[PDB]
Amino acid sequence: MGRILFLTTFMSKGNKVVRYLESLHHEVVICQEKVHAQSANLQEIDWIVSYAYGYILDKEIVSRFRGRIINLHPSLLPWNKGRDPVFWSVWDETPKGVTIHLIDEHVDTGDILVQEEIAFADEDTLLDCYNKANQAIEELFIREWENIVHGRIAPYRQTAGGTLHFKADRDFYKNLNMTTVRELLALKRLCAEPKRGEKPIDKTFHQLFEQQVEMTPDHVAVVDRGQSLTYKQLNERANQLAHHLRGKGVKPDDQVAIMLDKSLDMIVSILAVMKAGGAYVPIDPDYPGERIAYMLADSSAAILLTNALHEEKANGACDIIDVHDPDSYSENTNNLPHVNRPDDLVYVMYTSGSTGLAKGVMIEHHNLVNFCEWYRPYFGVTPADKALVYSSFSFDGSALDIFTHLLAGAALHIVPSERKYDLDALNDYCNQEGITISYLPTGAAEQFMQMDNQSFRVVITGGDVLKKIERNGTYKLYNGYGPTECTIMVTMFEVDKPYANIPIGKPIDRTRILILDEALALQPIGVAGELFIVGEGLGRGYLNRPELTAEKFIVHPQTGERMYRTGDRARFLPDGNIEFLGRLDNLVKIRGYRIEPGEIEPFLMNHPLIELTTVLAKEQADGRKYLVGYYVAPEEIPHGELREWLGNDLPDYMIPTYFVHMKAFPLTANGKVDRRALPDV
Ligand SMILES: *P(=O)(O)OCC(C)(C)[C@@H](O)C(=O)NCCC(=O)NCCS[C@@H](CS(=O)(=O)NC[C@H]1O[C@@H](n2cnc3c(N)ncnc32)[C@H](O)[C@@H]1O)[C@H](N)C(C)C
Repeated sequence: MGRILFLTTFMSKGNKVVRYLESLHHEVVICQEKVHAQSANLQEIDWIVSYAYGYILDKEIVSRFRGRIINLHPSLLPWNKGRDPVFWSVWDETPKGVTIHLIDEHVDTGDILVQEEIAFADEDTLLDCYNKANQAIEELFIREWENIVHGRIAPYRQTAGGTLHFKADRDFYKNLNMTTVRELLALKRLCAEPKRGEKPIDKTFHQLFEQQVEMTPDHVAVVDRGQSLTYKQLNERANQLAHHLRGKGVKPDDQVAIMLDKSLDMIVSILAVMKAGGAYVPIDPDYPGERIAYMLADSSAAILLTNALHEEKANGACDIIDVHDPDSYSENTNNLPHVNRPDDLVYVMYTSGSTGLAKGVMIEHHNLVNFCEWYRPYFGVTPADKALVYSSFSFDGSALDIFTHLLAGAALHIVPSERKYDLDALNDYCNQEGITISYLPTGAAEQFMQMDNQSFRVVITGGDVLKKIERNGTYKLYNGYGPTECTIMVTMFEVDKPYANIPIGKPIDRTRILILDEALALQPIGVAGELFIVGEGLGRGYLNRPELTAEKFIVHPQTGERMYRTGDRARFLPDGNIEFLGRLDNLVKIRGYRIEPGEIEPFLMNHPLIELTTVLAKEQADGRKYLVGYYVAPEEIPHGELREWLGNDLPDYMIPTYFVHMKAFPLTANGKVDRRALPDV
């Protein structure tokens, strides 16, 4: 027979516990606001019962009422002390229960008066569990209140250990409390960092390559039409050029431009740059001189490895080292002493720019080794395999063709320029020589599925939305996904049946992929969001673009992990595979090229007769997006004149397929161009 102080924050004042206490003729005072020592109520309180109160009482108040302040906290203390106990008890998968304990100096650390276990079914939502636990602890309080008042119960100190969480710890998970226990723990596995001690990377690529050369020295390494070089021959010739290159001042993180057609000299030059210590800057010779001079200027590359056929195209801007000049090779054929760390730059490839000119993507040796070290065991690549070096060597799809197969002892086959686009002769060569594994761009892959091939066992594809699955061959089709920034690819799917949306697969080694909403919070399984990549595949950033590195390579505020903002939208499927749901941004992947349609606008608008331009992507029935360039000009400009105009500054793949002349552009109510209202032919 006294007075009771009920201190709560979220709970309702019409609770069963409150009504029960008043039924025992106890006058109860409900108070949610902060109480201080000078409060007029503190002198008339006989008992203080708190129940998930959102604040701590001043140490003066807690000591004055020592031995008479109790808290009903619905967790199995010491597990899940403090905030959001039920959620953390489920996420961390700790034992579950409710505990009525004394309040001591710290948060939910006092001795336990009463403790009871509870169980949650898999189908219950986190709200159901929260409610079920709240009901169980209230009934526990109703049965044991008489024992608590009379002090009959013997409090016992908490076990040593436990965890602790604060209010902000849940910000990252605010959108998650609406999911079944099964679905929640399913997301936890898909977003669980691998167990502490995960295999790191200590070696550089050429360290592993030379090791593999000494394992299969007389095995065919590279094949170019009739000629071919073995691993021993390739390793020695590259070492000769590397000694000469190193002797000319090539240092770690230095850039060495390479401008050559696909050939044996290319592979020799590529490895020579690595062994020398620097990173190679591939420059497709089909680029216009404007583009070539730009890459040479922006990149801090003084050395340009090229031939005499294309030497003049550089206009003496760089100290040229002709790959045909015999004095470019030293007598020394031994492997050079390794001077590179896995954190050093291995190459700098150029992709399209977001707002303006393109940015050199810096890829490290720890981003290529991780990819090759996963590729070889997963696909079971062996020296018996012969791989096609098909993709243009300025795109990282060529790094897949070349580097992953060399570490596996396989043989590289440079695709002859004549048979490159005549897939009939390519398939003929592949059936004759026995080409077993190769990566083919989506365009070439679909065309190859029609052939009656029987030699290949693994064809890897990717880069564009695959739609055709039917093929007469017995080879496993593999669909891969990943941006250049995250090293070649990050996910892999084994295609087995038709799908309305062929998934891109599961993450590769040491790669976590997070689906986050606009607020960067985790998305529940089945909820769309931005695909965030975490792990060893992350690059060093963009060359000479630190502002974009900070924007795209962010350190998560709650998690603290370094992640790359891809700008891509994706979702986790229930089975773990990822579904690609397009991209927020202006970009679009057209036949293997990441382009900014707006990055053509300055060149185009710079034309005297051109006032405004907007390049959109339109698909004709079969879903394949192509670019139409609408422009407002007085008179229509000849199609070929614009293609040559863009050809002076842009590569062929950045030249829109169609250009449409218009007298004026349609506008929205807000003044924006009404992109929806533009025609198409
Ligand atoms: P023609 O055009 O004049 O001659 C060209 C031909 C036709 C001969 C062609 O065979 C060729 O030579 N292609 C070489 C060009 C090339 O290799 N480009 C690189 C491909 S993109 C690369 C990484 S990326 O640059 O960052 N772009 C990937 C982004 O696109 C999305 N993506 C990735 N995978 C996708 C699939 N399977 N479907 C749909 N979209 C996909 C992501 O947002 C990526 O950010 C990727 N990684 C490939 C696989 C190397």
